[PDB]
Amino acid sequence: AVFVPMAFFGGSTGAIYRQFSITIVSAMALSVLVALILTPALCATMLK
Amino acid sequence: GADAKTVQDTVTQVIEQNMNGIDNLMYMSSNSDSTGTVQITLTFESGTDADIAQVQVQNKLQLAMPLLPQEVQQQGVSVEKSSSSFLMVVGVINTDGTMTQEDISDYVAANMKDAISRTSGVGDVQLFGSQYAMRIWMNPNELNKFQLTP
Amino acid sequence: DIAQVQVQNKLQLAMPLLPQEVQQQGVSVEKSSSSFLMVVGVINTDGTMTQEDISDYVAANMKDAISRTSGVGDVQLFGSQYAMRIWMNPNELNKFQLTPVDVITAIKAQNAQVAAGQLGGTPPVKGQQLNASIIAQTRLTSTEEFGKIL
Amino acid sequence: LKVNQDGSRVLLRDVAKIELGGENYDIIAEFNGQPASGLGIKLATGANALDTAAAIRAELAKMEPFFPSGLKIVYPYDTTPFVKISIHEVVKTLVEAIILVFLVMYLFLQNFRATLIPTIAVPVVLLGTFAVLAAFGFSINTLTMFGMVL
Amino acid sequence: DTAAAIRAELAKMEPFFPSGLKIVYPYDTTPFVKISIHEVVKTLVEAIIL
Amino acid sequence: GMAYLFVRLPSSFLPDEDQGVFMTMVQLPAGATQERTQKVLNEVTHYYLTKEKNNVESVFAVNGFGFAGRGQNTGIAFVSLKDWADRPGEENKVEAITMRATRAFSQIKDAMVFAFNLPAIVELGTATGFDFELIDQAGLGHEKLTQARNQLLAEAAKHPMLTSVRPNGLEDTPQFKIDIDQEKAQALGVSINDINTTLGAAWGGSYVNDFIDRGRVKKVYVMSEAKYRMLPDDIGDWYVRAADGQMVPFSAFSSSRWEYGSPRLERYNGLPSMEILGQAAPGKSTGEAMELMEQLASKLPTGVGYDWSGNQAPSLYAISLIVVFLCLAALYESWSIPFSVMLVVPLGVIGALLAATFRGLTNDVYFQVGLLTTIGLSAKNAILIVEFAK
Amino acid sequence: GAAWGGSYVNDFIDRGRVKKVYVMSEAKYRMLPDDIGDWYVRAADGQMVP
Ligand SMILES: Cc1cc(N)c2ccccc2[n+]1CCCCCCCCCC[n+]1c(C)cc(N)c2ccccc21
Repeated sequence: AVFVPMAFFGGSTGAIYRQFSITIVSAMALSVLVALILTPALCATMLK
Repeated sequence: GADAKTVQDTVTQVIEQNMNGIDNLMYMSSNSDSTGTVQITLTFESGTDADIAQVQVQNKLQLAMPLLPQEVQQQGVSVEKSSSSFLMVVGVINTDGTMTQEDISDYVAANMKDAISRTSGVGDVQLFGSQYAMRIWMNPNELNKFQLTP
Repeated sequence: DIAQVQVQNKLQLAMPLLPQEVQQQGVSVEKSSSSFLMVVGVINTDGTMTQEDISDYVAANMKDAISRTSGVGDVQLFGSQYAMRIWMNPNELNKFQLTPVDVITAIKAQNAQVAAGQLGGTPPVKGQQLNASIIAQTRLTSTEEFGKIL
Repeated sequence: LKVNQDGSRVLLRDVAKIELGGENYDIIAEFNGQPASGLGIKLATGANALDTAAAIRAELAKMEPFFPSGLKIVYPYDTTPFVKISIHEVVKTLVEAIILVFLVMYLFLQNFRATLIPTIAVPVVLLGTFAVLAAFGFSINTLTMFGMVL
Repeated sequence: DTAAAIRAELAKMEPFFPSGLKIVYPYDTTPFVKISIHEVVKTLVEAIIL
Repeated sequence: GMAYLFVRLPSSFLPDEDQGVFMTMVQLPAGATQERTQKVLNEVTHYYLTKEKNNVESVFAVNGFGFAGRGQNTGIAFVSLKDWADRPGEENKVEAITMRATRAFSQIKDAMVFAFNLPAIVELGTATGFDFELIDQAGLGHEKLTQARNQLLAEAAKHPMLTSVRPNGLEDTPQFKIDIDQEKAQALGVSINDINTTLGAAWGGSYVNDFIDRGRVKKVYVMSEAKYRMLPDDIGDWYVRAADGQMVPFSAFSSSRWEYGSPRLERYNGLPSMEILGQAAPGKSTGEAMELMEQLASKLPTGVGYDWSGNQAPSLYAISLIVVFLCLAALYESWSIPFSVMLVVPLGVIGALLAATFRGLTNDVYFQVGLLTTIGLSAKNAILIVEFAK
Repeated sequence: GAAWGGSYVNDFIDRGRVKKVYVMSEAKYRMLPDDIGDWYVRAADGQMVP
């Protein structure tokens, strides 16, 4: 809600601010899916 | 041979008039040097395909081509992908079997340079000297005493 | 984009199978659209000029920019750009004994720019202080000057 | 050139010197005050940078072999090892950030098993961003690599 | 967009002109666009109100 | 405060860094030679080899090739510093190398040599910097256009909240003009063809043909020994054949006299133009100096026009402010939670500013995103303080 | 061809921009078929020919 809107890059500040959001925006969804599939499952499996 | 005023309107201007009707383009520029060497730069919109963008300029250029001194036609006209920024600048020297700053520029440009420019998408290669050439230094007094011209 | 390329490139294999009158004239390959849209009229009111003076200034300030600007396939010109016009009188050619081949050759000699080298040449003698470019013949300027050709 | 009346053969040698030299003596290179030539590989608008220069195999790999006596290669102004360093200082950053997190995990979670889940969580997430940005056309840019880190 | 660009068209060709030289517009596509948008966006709003 | 910590903090694009590789170019006055410029390139090569051993791994000088263009006036040395481990200090590092190096060239010399961090960035976007250009829109020539550019460069420096403005490189050196009387020529009996390809072939060079050398086809060039074309008196040495099988000097049909032209005529967008590389004031920054340069060019003579974070963020961030509220109500419906989180924004950002306002950083690209990441953790922190508590 | 049709001889300079030089003849010496005879070409033996 604050990264992808600023991922609307412009001109020579293209990839620049883009890659910045996306790279880590991608990393948000991958961190969420992991925190919704793996990190959960593993935390059950073997935490204590 | 040409000077900064000659090239400025026999090669320079002839191209600039015949350099239109192209897709995506903010501006053009030019440098009409006194050494007899002109180089124009067209700059396109960001994210535009450089593959096609070359074509368009280098094809409508070759409508002006025969409106151009025959000295310049048989010389090197070129259209390339610009990048004011080198990266690998490979020096090439001699140590044992000594040779000059001229012998090396030739062998460089007669074994290596031809391959590089082509190899792995190199926009254009720079040469730090010159390739060899059968040079002739006409003496004017010795031309006169036999009755002759260049 | 590509479809132009293909026609305009294999065209330029036939290019030297073509009258040299036509080669030095305008060959062109463009994007067609039998249909204008903006047809900007350009007139005079106060400082009066003719239907010829305007067609020149139009085509010497505006037209060159338009065709290039914002993907304009090709521009149309409603008149003509100026040109040093010469109206050969045949009776006045006869009474001095002459042809139109002699007028043409007189312009292809006196009306031209030439590549003259430079003092302090590219390979000089070690320790020269000066280096400046030579000027030679020049492309003519006005009516007056085209009247004084020998 | 000529044969003067008395069958004296005028040669090109007599009227002019003839030496095998450069085609252009405008520029000259001195690697550390020692004579030499070389190459200045300029990039292409859109080329792959560390790929053009990393290719090779080549560069000039089969131009570092049949060289005659004394001819050697040497590298000034080179982009390459800056790439080699920025990768290495970010992949160092990466691992330091894991280890340092693995301590904070232990300091709160005395459970060893527990300082293990988050340690073994983000290793996967990182790789995903390589798999996602490769699929979107992005690279291991200076940017996308601090994006792993940030 | 071609004709709407500009800024340009000929914007910096309506300025240094000498004495008497003026621009004038016959055969022009532009305002037909301006009208068809305006009569459909009018249609739109009428269809809501109604 | 938060605001004042930000509005006052200057804005750059991307930080210039030591690259283990820099360079420095040369430029001599009106029409210097290859032998005069080579003397300077030696002095530059030396400061690097003797007064900077612990630093310079290798130079690679080049006489006659500027980045303005080329010619016997110009030059350039390509440096290659010794790796960063053996080269530890801040003085060792390139910011300091191109500082006392530039100091030396503006001290023990009589021309112009500089030095610069290779702008890692791209060529463009120095920030607090410019690229103006002065077009001739009317029938004026190179001579009248030049004078208007002198009046632009003058008025900016005559009344600069300043500016630092200079030309690009049209020095404006003289040229040895040779008028050929055309009536005289044919009276003595010479074709103007034969006269021109004498002067062009002798002083300038001429691409005659191609020959073969060790496999590869190269070229044949014709010109003349240096000593018969170094000065204007050597013009007379060349005798052209005349129709009536007998020689004729240059001096006969010639007319020797010097002139004032320029050795490089730039042309921006189909018309003549001379470009002006100024920068923003030491106080101001771009948008100010830019619109405070357009008003000086508008106070120039007739037939003389012109043509040249980012405003980016203002809009970009706007949509940051709109999607927060959506997502702050896609899982948190009320109009209570979507104003909670809303405060943690400058809770943290005040410190982000403060850490970089204190140290030597600026508002560059990495900072701009170091903000939004700091806001995503502010979301985190707070959103849990809410989600759990609700 | 040079008299009745026109001929692209060279290029000259006019107020900055390079334009072209054209050679032809006054209108009244090439309006009808009788005006063909007016043109006298030089012959090898330095004398005119209709
Ligand atoms: C002239 C020209 C002519 C064409 N007829 C043409 C046709 C299609 C695409 C480009 C074309 N171009 C120019 C195109 C060279 C394209 C190099 C592209 C990207 C490579 C991989 C990205 N990629 C992604 C993410 C997802 C896909 N499902 C995928 C499917 C097939 C291929 C690629 C894909």
